[PDB]
Amino acid sequence: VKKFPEGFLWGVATASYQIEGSPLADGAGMSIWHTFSHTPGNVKNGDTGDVACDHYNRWKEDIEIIEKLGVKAYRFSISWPRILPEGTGRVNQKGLDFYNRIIDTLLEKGITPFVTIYHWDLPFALQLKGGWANREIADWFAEYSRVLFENFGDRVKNWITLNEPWVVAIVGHLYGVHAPGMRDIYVAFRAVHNLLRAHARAVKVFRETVKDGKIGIVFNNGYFEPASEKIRAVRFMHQFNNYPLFLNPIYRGDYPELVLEFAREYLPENYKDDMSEIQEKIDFVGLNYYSGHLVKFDPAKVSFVERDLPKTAMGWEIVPEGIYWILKKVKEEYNPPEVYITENGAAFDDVVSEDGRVHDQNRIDYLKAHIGQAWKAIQEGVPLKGYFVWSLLDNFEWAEGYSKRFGIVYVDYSTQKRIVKDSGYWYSNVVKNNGLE
Ligand SMILES: O=C(O)Cc1c[n+]2c([nH]1)[C@H](O)[C@@H](O)[C@H](O)[C@H]2CO
Repeated sequence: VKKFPEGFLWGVATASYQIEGSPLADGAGMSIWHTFSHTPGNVKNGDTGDVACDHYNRWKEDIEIIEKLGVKAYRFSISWPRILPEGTGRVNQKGLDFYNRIIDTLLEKGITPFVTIYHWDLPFALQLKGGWANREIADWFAEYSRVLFENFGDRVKNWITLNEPWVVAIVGHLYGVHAPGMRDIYVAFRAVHNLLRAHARAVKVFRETVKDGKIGIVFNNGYFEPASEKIRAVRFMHQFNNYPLFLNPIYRGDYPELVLEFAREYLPENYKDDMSEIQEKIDFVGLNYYSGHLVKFDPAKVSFVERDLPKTAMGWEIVPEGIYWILKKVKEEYNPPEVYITENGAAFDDVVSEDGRVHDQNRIDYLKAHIGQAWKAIQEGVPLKGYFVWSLLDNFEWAEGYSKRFGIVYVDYSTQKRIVKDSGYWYSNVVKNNGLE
């Protein structure tokens, strides 16, 4: 058997825009994902988050699913423009009420809330003022975070400032594939820097407002392996695409060496002036992990090399040892006091069989392998306190729309029916047993 530490936090994760629907209900302002998805050409099939999983109405049912599965923690995000419709200034009580009911329900049912303050749904009003490109967002984000802390910090004790600031900056402002859909490398690196400044300011406010409780930050990570033994390209991909881009500032007070080699000219001229503030002490690091990649130098002087490995419906290579590597590596490089796996999961072409069940053995095999590697990292000293499956529900998968299903629960979008998949049932047994057998 593979048993986890006593009180290890087994969880599931979601994000507001991906599951809620009703983006403009009850006085909410538009987000940048509302306007981006309503722009033709940006999202597969013209899909939007207008309805999604209708969690805005079905939240109680969904939480009852978490309870019934015996899952111990729920990672969810708060929609900034539901709380402050113009981004700063006015606070919307109906937006607070929505999350208040979720928080109280979770606590009543003995489920630990983990709140992501920002999972990509920036208020549109702030994007008109440059969004993450504007230095003033450190102030706007701090004011937003302070409202959440004042309203919920009595009950919610586990907070995450940002989900995947690399994705927000680079996919949103360089690749242009995510909101706000820009392609400018100078803007993208100023977003990187302002995301760090905003994170640190929010942590600073947290220490002033919520006497009890812990705050951290979540990074996307890939497992990069070299295509040959000629290695530096892997080095750069790790430092740029993984936690070091942000953790080197936080722990060491500067960007990683190979990031500066690539991107110095794109960063603000006096960016180091902000570094002492960026070193604000954090309580844990959240790592998201899904895929491994074979990488070679290619005259960012990096290209991916396709491997003949099992892949998910995203085309992502399944490399379970990657989750072990990233956990070992984070300890070795920055030694954070606590780590969580804040997302791990897979998209497959799920079908409801004639027997009414969703037989996703492929997803079971994926989760089991990665949970096994996480267990290993714990045996070797990594202070992993929890593990969150992405996602509770099939949902709006950003620019892929509804075409990619990551849930351990199937959603029939025609009826909003939830069908617990085989992977959901399997996971519930893992949680009940506190591990694998
Ligand atoms: O970017 C990565 O490699 C890691 C990643 C996967 N995912 C995420 N990050 C986001 O946090 C989620 O909102 C997505 O739904 C999910 C699946 O794509």
